[PDB]
Amino acid sequence: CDKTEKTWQLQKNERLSNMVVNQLNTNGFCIINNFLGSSCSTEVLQQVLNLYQSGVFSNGQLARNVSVNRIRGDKIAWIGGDERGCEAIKYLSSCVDSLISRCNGRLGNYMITGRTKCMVACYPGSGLGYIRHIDNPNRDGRCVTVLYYLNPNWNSQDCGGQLWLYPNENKVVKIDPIFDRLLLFWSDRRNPHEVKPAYAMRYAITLWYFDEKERALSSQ
Amino acid sequence: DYDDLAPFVPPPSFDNRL
Ligand SMILES: O=C(O)CNC(=O)C(=O)O
Ligand SMILES: [Mn+2]
Repeated sequence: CDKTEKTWQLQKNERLSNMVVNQLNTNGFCIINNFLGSSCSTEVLQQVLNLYQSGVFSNGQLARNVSVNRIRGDKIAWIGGDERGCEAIKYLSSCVDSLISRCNGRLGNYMITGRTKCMVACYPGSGLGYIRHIDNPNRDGRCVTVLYYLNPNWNSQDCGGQLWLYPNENKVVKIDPIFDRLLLFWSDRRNPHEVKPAYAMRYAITLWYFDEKERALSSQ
Repeated sequence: DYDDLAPFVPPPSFDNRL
């Protein structure tokens, strides 16, 4: 994985941004399979596992900054990308940032000028999950949720852990958390979703992109 | 209710400018 321009790649990236714009505006979510390729994705996974084994993950928290394991059962680490052993995570974030930048001005009326650090997450089996929720119900600035999944050879019948999305349609969209899949969806009340109980270690990275005007309301 | 179930977001001093 060259973490640092081919013509075919540059043209593909334009095509991907056009798909993302259309799919988010039309359906409220977009799936991109094989986003980084297996070599780069393996490096991301290896760095996430090394971080987890190093004992730096805390409990996932709710908007009141408290944890209730029966509501949200993941362990998380906030990663900016420049920490030791995180170059592949930084590479992922740069690829997502480039994708979002190519969509700027075409995603609703949002103006995206910032995002969270990477939220690296593990649901450590044991039937842990995240009950149905909305990422941004109260105008906290988050406009697009991006998930990157890291689970090789995952079988949801055995291991659960699907993301179930309920696009604001009368139907559930059941999404497997498969290795090297990117998922984007509007963060607000249009997209309730839940992480179904996981029966194996389930890894993912989240980036939340902010709408500048709404995000200002959170300044302190 | 959904208000209490949202995932925590670090406050703006931790935001990454694009
Ligand atoms: O990990 C997933 O598939 C979904 N995660 C969340 O919805 C979250 O942390 O808000
Ligand atoms: Mn969520």
